[PDB]
Amino acid sequence: LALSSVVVDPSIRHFDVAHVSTAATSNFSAVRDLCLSECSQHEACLITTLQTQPGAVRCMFYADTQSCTHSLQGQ
Amino acid sequence: GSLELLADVQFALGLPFYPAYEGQFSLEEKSLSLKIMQYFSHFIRSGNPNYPYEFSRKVPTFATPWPDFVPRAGGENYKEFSELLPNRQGLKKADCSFWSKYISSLKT
Amino acid sequence: GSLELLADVQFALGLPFYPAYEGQFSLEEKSLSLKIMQYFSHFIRSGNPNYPYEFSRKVPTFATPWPDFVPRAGG
Amino acid sequence: WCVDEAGQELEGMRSEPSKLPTCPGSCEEAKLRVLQFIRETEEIVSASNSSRFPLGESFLVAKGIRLRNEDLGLPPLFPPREAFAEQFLRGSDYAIRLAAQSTLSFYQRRRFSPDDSAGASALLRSGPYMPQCDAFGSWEPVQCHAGTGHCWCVDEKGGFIPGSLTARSLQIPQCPTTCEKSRTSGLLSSWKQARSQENPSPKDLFVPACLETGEYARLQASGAGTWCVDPASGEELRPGSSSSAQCPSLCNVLKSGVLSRRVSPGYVPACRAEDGGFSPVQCDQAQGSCWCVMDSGEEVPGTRVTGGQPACESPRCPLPFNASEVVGGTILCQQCQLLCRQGSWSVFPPGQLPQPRACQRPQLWQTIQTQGHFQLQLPPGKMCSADYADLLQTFQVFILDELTARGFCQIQVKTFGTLVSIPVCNNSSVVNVTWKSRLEDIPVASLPDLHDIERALVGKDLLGRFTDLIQSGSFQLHLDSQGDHFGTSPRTWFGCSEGFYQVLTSEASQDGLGCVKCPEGSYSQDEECIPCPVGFYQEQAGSLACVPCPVGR
Amino acid sequence: WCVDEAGQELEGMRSEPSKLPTCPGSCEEAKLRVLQFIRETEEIVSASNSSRFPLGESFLVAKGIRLRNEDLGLP
Amino acid sequence: PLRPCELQRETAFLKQADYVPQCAEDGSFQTVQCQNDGRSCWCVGANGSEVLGSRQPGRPVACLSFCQLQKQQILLSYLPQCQDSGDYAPVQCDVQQVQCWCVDAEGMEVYGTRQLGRPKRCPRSCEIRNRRLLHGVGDKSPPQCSAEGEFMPVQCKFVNTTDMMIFDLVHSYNRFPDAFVTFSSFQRRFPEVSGYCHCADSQGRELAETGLELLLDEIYDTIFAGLDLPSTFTETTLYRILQRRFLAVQSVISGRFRCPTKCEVERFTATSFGHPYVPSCRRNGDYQAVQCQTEGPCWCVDAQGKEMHGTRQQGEPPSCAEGQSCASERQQALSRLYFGTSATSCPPTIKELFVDSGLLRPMVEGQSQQFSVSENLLKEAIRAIFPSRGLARLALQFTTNPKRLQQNLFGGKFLVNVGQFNLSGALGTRGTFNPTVGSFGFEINLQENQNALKFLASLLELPEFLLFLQHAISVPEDVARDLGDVMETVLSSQTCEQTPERLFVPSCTTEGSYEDVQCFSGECWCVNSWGKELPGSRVRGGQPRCPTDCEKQRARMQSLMGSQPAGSTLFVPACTSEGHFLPVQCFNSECYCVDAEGQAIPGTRSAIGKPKKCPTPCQLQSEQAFLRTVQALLSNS
Ligand SMILES: *[C@@H]1O[C@H](CO)[C@@H](O[C@@H]2O[C@H](CO)[C@@H](O[C@@H]3O[C@H](CO)[C@@H](O)[C@H](O[C@H]4O[C@H](CO)[C@@H](O)[C@H](O)[C@@H]4O)[C@@H]3O)[C@H](O)[C@H]2NC(C)=O)[C@H](O)[C@H]1NC(C)=O
Ligand SMILES: *[C@@H]1O[C@H](CO)[C@@H](O[C@@H]2O[C@H](CO)[C@@H](O[C@@H]3O[C@H](CO)[C@@H](O)[C@H](O)[C@@H]3O)[C@H](O)[C@H]2NC(C)=O)[C@H](O)[C@H]1NC(C)=O
Ligand SMILES: *[C@@H]1O[C@H](CO)[C@@H](O[C@@H]2O[C@H](CO)[C@@H](O)[C@H](O)[C@H]2NC(C)=O)[C@H](O)[C@H]1NC(C)=O
Ligand SMILES: *[C@@H]1O[C@H](CO)[C@@H](O[C@@H]2O[C@H](CO)[C@@H](O)[C@H](O)[C@H]2NC(C)=O)[C@H](O)[C@H]1NC(C)=O
Ligand SMILES: *[C@@H]1O[C@H](CO)[C@@H](O)[C@H](O)[C@H]1NC(C)=O
Ligand SMILES: *[C@@H]1O[C@H](CO)[C@@H](O)[C@H](O)[C@H]1NC(C)=O
Ligand SMILES: *[C@@H]1O[C@H](CO)[C@@H](O)[C@H](O)[C@H]1NC(C)=O
Ligand SMILES: *[C@@H]1O[C@H](CO)[C@@H](O)[C@H](O)[C@H]1NC(C)=O
Ligand SMILES: *[C@@H]1O[C@H](CO)[C@@H](O)[C@H](O)[C@H]1NC(C)=O
Ligand SMILES: *[C@@H]1O[C@H](CO)[C@@H](O)[C@H](O)[C@H]1NC(C)=O
Ligand SMILES: *[C@@H]1O[C@H](CO)[C@@H](O)[C@H](O)[C@H]1NC(C)=O
Repeated sequence: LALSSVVVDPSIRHFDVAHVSTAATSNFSAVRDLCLSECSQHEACLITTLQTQPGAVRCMFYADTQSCTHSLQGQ
Repeated sequence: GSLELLADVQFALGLPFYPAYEGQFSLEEKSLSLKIMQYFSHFIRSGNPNYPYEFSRKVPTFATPWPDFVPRAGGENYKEFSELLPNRQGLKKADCSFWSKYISSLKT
Repeated sequence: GSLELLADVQFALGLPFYPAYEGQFSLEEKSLSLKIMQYFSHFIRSGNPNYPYEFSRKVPTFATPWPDFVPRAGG
Repeated sequence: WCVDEAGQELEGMRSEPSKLPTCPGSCEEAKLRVLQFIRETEEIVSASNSSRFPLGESFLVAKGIRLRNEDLGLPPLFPPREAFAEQFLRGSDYAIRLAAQSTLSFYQRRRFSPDDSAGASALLRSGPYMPQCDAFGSWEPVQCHAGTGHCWCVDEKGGFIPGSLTARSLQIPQCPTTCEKSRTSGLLSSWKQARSQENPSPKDLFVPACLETGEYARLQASGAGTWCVDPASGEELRPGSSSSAQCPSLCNVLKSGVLSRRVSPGYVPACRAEDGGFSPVQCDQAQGSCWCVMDSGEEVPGTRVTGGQPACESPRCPLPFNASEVVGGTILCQQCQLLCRQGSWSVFPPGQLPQPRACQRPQLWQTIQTQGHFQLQLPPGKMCSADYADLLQTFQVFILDELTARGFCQIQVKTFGTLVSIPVCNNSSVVNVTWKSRLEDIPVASLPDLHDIERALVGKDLLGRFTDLIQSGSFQLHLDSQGDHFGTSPRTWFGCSEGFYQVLTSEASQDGLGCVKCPEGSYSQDEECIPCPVGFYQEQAGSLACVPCPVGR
Repeated sequence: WCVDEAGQELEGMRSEPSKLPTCPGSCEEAKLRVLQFIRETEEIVSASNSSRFPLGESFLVAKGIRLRNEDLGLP
Repeated sequence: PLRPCELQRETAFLKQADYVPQCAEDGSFQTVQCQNDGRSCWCVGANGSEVLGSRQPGRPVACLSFCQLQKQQILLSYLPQCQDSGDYAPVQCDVQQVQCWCVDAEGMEVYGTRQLGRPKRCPRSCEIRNRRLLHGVGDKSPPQCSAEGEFMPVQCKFVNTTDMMIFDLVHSYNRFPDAFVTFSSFQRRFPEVSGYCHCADSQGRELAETGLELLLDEIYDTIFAGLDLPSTFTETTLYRILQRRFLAVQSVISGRFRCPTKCEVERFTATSFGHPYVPSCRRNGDYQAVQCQTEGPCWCVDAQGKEMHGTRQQGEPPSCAEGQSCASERQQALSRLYFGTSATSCPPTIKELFVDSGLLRPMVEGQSQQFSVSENLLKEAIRAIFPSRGLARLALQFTTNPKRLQQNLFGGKFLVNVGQFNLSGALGTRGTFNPTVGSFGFEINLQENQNALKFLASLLELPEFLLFLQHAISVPEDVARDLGDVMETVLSSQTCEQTPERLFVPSCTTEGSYEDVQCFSGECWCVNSWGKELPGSRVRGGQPRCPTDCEKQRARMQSLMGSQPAGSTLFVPACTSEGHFLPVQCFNSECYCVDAEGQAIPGTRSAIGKPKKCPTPCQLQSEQAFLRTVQALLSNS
């Protein structure tokens, strides 16, 4: 997905955190596929978000949470 | 009045968007029925018509918030399915005070 | 409230113009008590608080007319 | 002629029996309404000069009293006061805004520091919000208001996607166009679009596919099959003769829409018969003015002339880099120049390899600068008791410390009762002191207009206190172990941030769009984007420095 | 000098230490008020000739919107 | 443990000299210092024995801080980088960007922070002290620490009479091998250990002779004994038991359900040593808007006590009013006027779900029985008993009966126990005896404190408190940091009944106070000093006469008469049409003739029915001007 389809909501209480520490950084595809395989191993997590920490890579796992705006033009 | 479904179950189940009742319903009725759909869905998903999830607790934006029904005096809040969807406090206070306090004592 | 005469018999007998109750009463009270004096006088002279005589029947001008008390519904 | 949605003929004379009309877009109509408002609030001011109407007339109009020309001993329509009175009666709120803009325009136009004073337009008041359209007439996905500093994001036709509002940010808002919104809607909650709206089947519902720019891709695929779709909005491109393989090019179907009078651009597209792309030189059927376009007829802004066949030849065949297409624009005819899309500015002085990523989208202003002066430029000319200029940075530090001790570097302003602080000092003292205030540090709740920031900064709080402290009395730093002088320009001027580029150097730039982020293959050094040196490589935007690669130098 | 009934000094400069003042009658004061109204409705017309004020200013005054000289870039 | 500033201050105090060093907390000299009423101040360097070299009479306008003093010393290498205010930045770097470290606004370097380049997550004082206690520093009980690296306002050394002698047991070692979660099991494993709690400074220094309380572990019977270990004693529920018991004991003391902030500590220190300037506080625990010195210089400060440099007035009240609140809404409405052709009242999801719903209405107004101070006391109670949303969540998903809630939060129905002065706080430095001064010179009224404590005890048994606290958990975090901020905001939204038009500009004075009449769209109305229109004052035409003292008194007396028994009557003042007092204002049988603004005339008290000859307002003004002139005739020269 793209960052334009995201609403920030810090009140969610159904999420997990996982740091991956690397100073001399590996290929970002490797840690990306590792976190995707980690969510693939489980069944409850449906959304995986990767963010670049200064000393690590933060993988955040969420259940499917959406905010829908319904109107007479477009949902 | 030709229908058998009254206005609350008209709006909650969303009659104005039906293909059968195509042009019979106005536009503001079609928006209000969408808001009442969102209320009933948010209830039967989470348990609170203001929030779609049990854990999100984001501020509602689609309509005005629906207050809880505290049973004592000073509250007893209820939603009104009007165009603006306002909040009120007393529903039939004189009539239910007659039918509960007085006439039950007269019955005994 | 210090008086024992209530407001109707205050205005009808005209307490605000008394020398005893000199400055205790406002000016609009002093005009209203004059109008109520005229009402009670027009009653106890003729029998109708709108007219001072039984035979004049001129349009009242001092205040608004006082309608009769019809006993049925609608009046 | 052109018509409204509800069967109403728009304002404008009917087109000639063989003459193509043009209908404005959704954004363009609203821009015409805003220009109508500006014209009316200018004509009220022009009436106010001529003294043609009494002062109390509008008070009678507001109170509801309307006197006709007969009641005032006048001919029935010799003074057009009826239309002027009706101007204040086409609404309440529109009338109050008309009165406010008229009062402002009259007082400023007749007191813009005139001939009896200096001038220079110190107030420099910005007009109302006029919407910014696309090249064709559709709504731009982000609208920015220069007066306050808001930059919200609109829908397809209306406005204000809720929650998308931002105020005084360095980063441009990233909100999706009409394709990507429906794309994420179809991917997330399966709210797909319909191929044909009359009576669809579940085979007719598709999740749309967008390009990297944002527009619709050419071939949409559903469960039933594939078809060709209009790139602007997602309806069936050729509802009569749709073909999956080798779908028709834009020029041919556009011309078919023009001749059938379903689309009104005002002209007829004369495209190339070879590939179906646009020939460079489409123009009006009445020969008149002619121009040049990029692909899809996007109207190169700098080439429209009344001369026959404006020369817009293809440039020299080698390109500065193997990326062939210049992003957002083209090169028109080093014998040629570079011109790009509407509402975009070339960061480079030619408007010598001309870089592909050479123009971006301009942003709002970000810093406000003012300056003050002293006569300690040279030691023997003032009472510093020295004749040495070898150390002067220590004096700069000492003056800055004395200043920030005496306020003067953290302006305090009320917000609904409670005070807030805004820094205005960083290496100001040079003597010359330069207060440079960052707009992002100032909130939107306090100082809600840029001119309010100018009033609060040049006012009593900072620049009123400074001149009072210097000219009356002295604050003389001892240094035992300053000279007063006029500044010749004691005024605000806006400027971009450290990483960006100030494109229109005239501070009188309307619409407040003078800051452009420094592009991909360049670095910002002296408020100018210099292309990166040969041995180095740059991959950020607004990066301030360029990075070398060891492998493959 | 001259005074109103409710202890208010009337408009007019105080008379000299040995100089007799003159106070207007009941009718003469009302005539002075009418002449004041005529002078104001003449000075509004004289302002309207000189084109010294915008046309929409009185509309803002009627609507309740009051802009001071600071808001219009004025002394 | 006393700093050089504190010892210099106490030595000058014991000599009874003309000068004592003004000494702010964290053992630091104030950058401005004066003699005791000597009226010639000066600005002093870092060690307090210095002088800027030019002492002016009165307070100096401003002067350089320790940052700038050290900087001017080094210029006249390494450059000490400082912020706008007088405090060293938490990252200090060399002038070449090769070495950076952390300081604590006094200069000495934290040992571990020295490294190449810029550091991230600079440790603060609590983490430094808590790590030092694992490196051999004497006290082996770790001080109680917040979520960030900051000391809790209320701390507990928690160990006394270890092996019959009074010192601190090795608590950081003690907690780990023996898992205690239960007080009865704790005394079974470790008897004769009683919790010694107090409250601390900003640096964590224990307050002198105040709050040194001891608590007995015997009384409490434990609830919530089904949870895992929380990895830190500060995260154990026993620490909340001790903190709630300590705060409940200090509720009847000091009039406040908290340890006092920086304002009260500075004010008490200034009052005790007799400093020429004492800060002026208020109920919540912040510096007041106007803070003058003893006679001459009056000025305004922020919430941290730093002087706003451009408001020193020298005798005149500077009047930086927080009630001065027009210009914001004025320029907001003016900006909304000039948009195009397209703080606040209250946060949006609060008024409909809290105030109008009927949740705060029994909380503060249903039993609003002489509780002017008790609303702030209730804010402190909500902030202190529930310090985080998670603990309130746990308390609300365990306690299914509101009757038992006080048994699970406080010390086992401790609250009625501290309602009748039962003893669990023996052997402490506060008390020993019994208008009345507090622990820090607070004005105490014991029956108000006990009545409010019983009211809070009764309120905590209410299920509507449980529902309100569910709703207060459900608020988003951005509106309010903690539950006390939620409680403050829901009090603030009681007067947020404002749905104004977009373009109503509020006209207001040159100094910015609201004009008495506000007009829009052909209507006009009277407002008070706050932005609420007076009910019924809206007029169709324009220019309403705003009500005088008599009309406000008449409305107030009529409204108060509306809730009173039948035969009882009160004094309702009677006014004219314009609003002046009627010349004779009479009561039960005694008619007196008033002069003006409700002030009775002596010598005219008489019975009803006797005709009066009270003077006209001319004779009243004649008396007033006669007294004015004879007083002015008594002029000196
Ligand atoms: C929708 O609802 C369903 C119904 O509840 C739900 O399915 C359940 O999910 C839970 C997830 O915890 C399952 O519980 C697991 O069951 C297995 C059975 O073998 C246990 O072994 C698990 O324990 C271990 O699992 C891993 C094994 O390697 C270990 O890594 C881990 O550490 C555990 O020790 C665990 O208890 C449960 O069996 C299902 N099914 C049912 C019928 O309850 C589903 O997850 C919900 N969500 C979605 C998106 O469908
Ligand atoms: C982590 O490992 C350490 C290893 O030292 C554990 O410490 C040991 O814990 C046991 C159980 O609490 C202690 O036994 C106790 O001994 C006393 C002696 O009088 C006795 O009275 C008790 O009944 C109990 O048996 C043991 O002394 C202690 N060893 C030490 C401190 O060296 C620790 O418990 C482990 N962590 C956890 C959480 O258990
Ligand atoms: C970074 O490292 C990963 C992990 O080795 C590389 O991923 C491999 O890529 C090749 C071809 O791209 C695949 O055939 C392998 O299956 C991938 N996985 C592994 C485990 O080898 C990746 O190519 C590296 N380089 C980058 C991202 O530039
Ligand atoms: C004052 O305190 C003592 C000790 O806390 C109270 O004695 C307890 O009283 C309760 C019932 O009131 C008994 O159930 C306990 O067994 C008592 N002993 C304890 C807790 O050790 C005493 O009642 C209190 N005084 C009052 C309430 O007036
Ligand atoms: C009015 O218009 C004339 C020209 O039409 C211009 O010279 C003048 O400056 C304007 N303003 C005033 C105040 O007369
Ligand atoms: C450069 O672009 C051309 C496209 O015309 C392509 O054929 C060629 O392979 C490209 N060369 C490199 C090195 O990318
Ligand atoms: C700005 O001021 C800082 C603070 O002393 C100084 O270190 C720096 O060299 C100055 N110049 C620039 C360009 O940052
Ligand atoms: C200071 O300002 C004056 C006037 O703006 C200018 O002439 C002078 O060169 C400036 N000094 C420096 C060092 O730039
Ligand atoms: C305005 O005043 C001038 C002289 O002051 C006069 O000649 C003229 O007739 C007046 N009216 C107009 C409409 O100019
Ligand atoms: C302040 O004291 C420190 C050590 O106590 C000393 O190093 C420093 O020189 C002193 N500064 C003075 C006396 O100015
Ligand atoms: C001046 O007169 C006032 C008025 O009684 C008095 O209080 C004061 O003491 C007098 N001062 C002197 C110096 O006489």
